Amino acid sequence: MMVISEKVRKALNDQLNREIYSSYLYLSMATYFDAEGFKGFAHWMKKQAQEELTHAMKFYEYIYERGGRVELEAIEKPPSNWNGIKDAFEAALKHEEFVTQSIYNILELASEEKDHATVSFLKWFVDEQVEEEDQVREILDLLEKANGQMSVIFQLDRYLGQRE
Amino acid sequence: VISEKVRKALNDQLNREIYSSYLYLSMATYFDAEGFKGFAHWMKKQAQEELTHAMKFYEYIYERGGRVELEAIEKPPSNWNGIKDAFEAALKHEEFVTQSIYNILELASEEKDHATVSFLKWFVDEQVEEEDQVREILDLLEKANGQMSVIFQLDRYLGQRE
Ligand SMILES: [Fe+3]
Ligand SMILES: [Fe+3]
Ligand SMILES: [Fe+3]
Ligand SMILES: [Fe+3]
Repeated sequence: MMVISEKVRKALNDQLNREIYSSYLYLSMATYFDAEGFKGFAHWMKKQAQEELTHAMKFYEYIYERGGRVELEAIEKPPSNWNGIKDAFEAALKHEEFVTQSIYNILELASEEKDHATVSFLKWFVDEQVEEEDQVREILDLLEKANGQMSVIFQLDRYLGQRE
Repeated sequence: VISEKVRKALNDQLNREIYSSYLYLSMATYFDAEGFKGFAHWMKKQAQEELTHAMKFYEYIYERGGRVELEAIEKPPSNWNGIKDAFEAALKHEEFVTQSIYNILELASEEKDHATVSFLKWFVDEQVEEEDQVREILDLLEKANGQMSVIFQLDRYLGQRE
């Protein structure tokens, strides 16, 4: 059997695939940062790529817990270049704002269908998306306040390069 | 340090490693659907290992002065006719990759890029054992006929990979 509906199985599978793209996007942003000598922003993005894969593999395991199957879809080629560190991090946030709506959308579907086990599974991703967004809002506020003082940007590079 | 054409060769390979990760993830989605968690486990560890491969390439390209551009990743197959057919597919994939890496070793050696050929030589060593690992599992699955008792033995054996 499948104790989840197929509209829900598919929204979950759709979201697993979105997390994979998100992982690959941030790896793409790391390539831009690495090319521009910002090895610390690059390490932050690599760490974030790995995080998205953790998100992806939570959806994977939930689908198999509830008797569905996962289908991997093609992954779009992501952007490889941005105009400045700010432009990249703004793209990060717009994407995370998009991931946040995607999750809200799946949670209303689950709620509409009264699949409340999926609602409670998704609550963890709702909370985490607030960190995911504020993470980036914090970096953007610091880049902004940097003016363009390269001493300050490099101070931020090095500290984001300590991400555990 | 490091020419263009070897960069495009090293970049193209980086993308192939990304796809290999994704291929093995899709094999795991098949073993999971069919109820073989041991096999699915092994494929998930393989997929991880494949990302460390792509990032050894990543980080070497930047060590030696080049840029990585990431390309679209093709949809991989989702289903196979039995465990053995899946490992047959994996072996044809690894055989292709190993050859891709030997092919690049001869390009870098042609233009006497000795530090690249030395890096590419660390690796073909580790790849050939990735080939021979997949290769022996297949041989085990061949040996097994389709005796499900033995299929299950390997599923628990392989499910213990770390
Ligand atoms: Fe995520
Ligand atoms: Fe995220
Ligand atoms: Fe590999
Ligand atoms: Fe491989």
